[PDB]
Amino acid sequence: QVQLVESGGGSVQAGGSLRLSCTASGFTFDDSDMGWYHQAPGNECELVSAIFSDGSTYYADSVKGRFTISRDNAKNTVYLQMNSLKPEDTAMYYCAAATTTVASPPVRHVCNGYWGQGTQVTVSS
Amino acid sequence: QVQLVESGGGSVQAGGSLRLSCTASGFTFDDSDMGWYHQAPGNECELVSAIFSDGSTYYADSVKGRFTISRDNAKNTVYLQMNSLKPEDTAMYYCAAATTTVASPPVRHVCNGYWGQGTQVTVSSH
Amino acid sequence: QVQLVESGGGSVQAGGSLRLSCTASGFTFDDSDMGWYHQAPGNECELVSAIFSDGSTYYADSVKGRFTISRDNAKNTVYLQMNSLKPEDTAMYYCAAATTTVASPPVRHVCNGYWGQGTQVTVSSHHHH
Amino acid sequence: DVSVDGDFTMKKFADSYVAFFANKGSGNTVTFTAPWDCTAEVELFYHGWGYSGGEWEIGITTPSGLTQIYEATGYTNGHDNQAISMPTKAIYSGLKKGLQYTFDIRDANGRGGGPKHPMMIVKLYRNA
Amino acid sequence: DVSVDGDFTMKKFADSYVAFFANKGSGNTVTFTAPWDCTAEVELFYHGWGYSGGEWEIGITTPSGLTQIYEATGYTNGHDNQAISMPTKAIYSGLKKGLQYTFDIRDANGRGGGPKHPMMIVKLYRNA
Amino acid sequence: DVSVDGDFTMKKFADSYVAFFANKGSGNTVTFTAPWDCTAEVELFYHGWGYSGGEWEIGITTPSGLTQIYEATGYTNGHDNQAISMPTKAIYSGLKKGLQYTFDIRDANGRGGGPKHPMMIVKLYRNA
Repeated sequence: QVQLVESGGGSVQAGGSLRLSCTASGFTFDDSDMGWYHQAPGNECELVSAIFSDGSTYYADSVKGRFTISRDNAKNTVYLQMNSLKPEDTAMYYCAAATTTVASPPVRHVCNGYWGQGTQVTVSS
Repeated sequence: QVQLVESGGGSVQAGGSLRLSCTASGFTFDDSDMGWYHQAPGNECELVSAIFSDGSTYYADSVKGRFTISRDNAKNTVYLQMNSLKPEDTAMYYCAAATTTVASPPVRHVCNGYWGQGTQVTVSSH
Repeated sequence: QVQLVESGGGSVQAGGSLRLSCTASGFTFDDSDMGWYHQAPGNECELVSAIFSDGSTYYADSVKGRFTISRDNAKNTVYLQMNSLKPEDTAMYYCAAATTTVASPPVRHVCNGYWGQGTQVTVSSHHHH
Repeated sequence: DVSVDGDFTMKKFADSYVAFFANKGSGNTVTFTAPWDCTAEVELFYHGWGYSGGEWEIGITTPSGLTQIYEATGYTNGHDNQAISMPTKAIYSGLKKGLQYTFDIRDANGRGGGPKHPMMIVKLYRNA
Repeated sequence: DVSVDGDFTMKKFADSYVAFFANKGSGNTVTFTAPWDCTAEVELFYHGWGYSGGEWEIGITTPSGLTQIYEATGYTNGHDNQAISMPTKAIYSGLKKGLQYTFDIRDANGRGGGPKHPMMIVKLYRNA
Repeated sequence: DVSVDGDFTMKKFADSYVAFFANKGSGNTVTFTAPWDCTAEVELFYHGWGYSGGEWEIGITTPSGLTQIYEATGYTNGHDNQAISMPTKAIYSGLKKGLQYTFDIRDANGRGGGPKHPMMIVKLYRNA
């Protein structure tokens, strides 16, 4: 089946850096659009950043210039290089895929562990 | 000749609803763009809403989400469903047409009874 | 070939007015963007003002509100109405064209007489006592 | 609710006024999700000949909910078994944010003889 | 003063950056009112053959007050009494709010033999 | 050093969302400076025939740093020594403010027989 695995999250102080990784299996990776969603308690599941099949990137206004999304199609992995971390970045981060072989879930499902169980990022003041 | 006839206007309180009707004759209705102009005393003749031949609609920012323009090409009629009325909606409403068979009048003429004599809408405060 | 001809420049005192003219030939004028470059000794070749095919205008911050660029497509001419002249306006003024029929030269060439030989504008200082 | 795919498209063109969609394989049809309420400008680059030479006129389909404001049909005549350029283009209003649309080639007049290098390109112009 | 037709056009595209105009019947010419100051992108989809086969080059006209910035002429050769795709396109600057403009086909070179399915589509890009 | 054309361009489109570039002489290639970060829509109007009649497919080149998102190739077959409309079009992403780009015709399939009235028109759509 489609499997997404996230690692990288942990406790850090503001100004710090974390690198989240996501390895995918069960679908043609090269053709897929990959992304990172996050959910802080009390808030909705929101797209942080996304890397499309064509190489283009999307970044949420709050993370623009601090975070960097990249992909290694050979390793079926997506990376989210999180720099200049702020306490507001504290959330559970979930990896997402947009492939035409599987049905696309509603966004709310991603932050409920539809694929991977997510990786917790905690940033102190 | 080109004839426009309006009906529907009357006295109502804010929050109320009115439905204005306009029946046209003297031109090919289906091909024409139809609209509703209004003039409160002391104000200019202004386009409230318009329904184009292709089905698309225009609504003035002040009426967006409250009013709905529709047409029944079979009945040669245009309707303005006015909901959530405000005292500012108080005006004399005139029906207008944009057909290539007749000359287009300057907007100021519409609210002087160029075609129809208009229908008065009066909205009171809560 | 592409020919640009400038006239209008001369000696004047600060506060004065000069009108530079540029007549073009060798290309479709109406479709082209026309401009005026200037070079004071020791300074680089810089765009003073430009009038685009669509009628829009550009003015350098130093000349904004003092100079007026205009064109008469019928006469293939561009005018630079220079008002409220300052001694800093002293430079050799060169006319330029941006037409896709000819190759565009590097800006530095314009103030070396790539097209026209330019028109000299000299402005003297003016103060009370 | 919005799907991950729907969200990705919507976020991709979030700060754009223009969007481009085309189908990599075949190019005869385009299926896409509107990132915002827009007007579509569908261009179908097409090459072909009519059945046993003769007349063939093509256009673009109108998906449900849309209005084909204008249509410039493509036409070819003769030159049997040789494909010649016959592009068609159409403009559509009423596209809605998050909705999926499918555009295809349609035969307006005559019969098809055979196609070559078809490419449908969708240009979306965001409504302000 | 502005006419009802002028006002309708101006209100229709009041909050738009792009506008589309074409002529329902024939499609050889387009007459419209600019909703705002703009740049026009006129596309003339055309099919035809030159007089007794041979060369025929077409373009678009330049209405008074406008500047034809660029022009991609349409051309065809031979295939007498068979219409073949020969689209032309031109870009114009200087269109003004409320003004009416008329664009037509023009013969650039050669003679016309006969047209088929012409469609002129005007795209207006609002000036900021 | 920047050319007169390059210098004009940055200022000309400083407050614009759309920009148009074409080469008035020949029309086979377009060289220009991006006034801002954008997406390019390159249209190559072309007329021609394949070497000794037969197949010929054309496209547009991809300058370094750009991504050819989509490409609608132009094709023609037969009609030796007679040029017929065969337009090609391509969409590019990754154009950067102040950078100069050059687009040319490319042979996708077959051999060229001879061109007529080529015109390349570049449309730039400003990002954000």
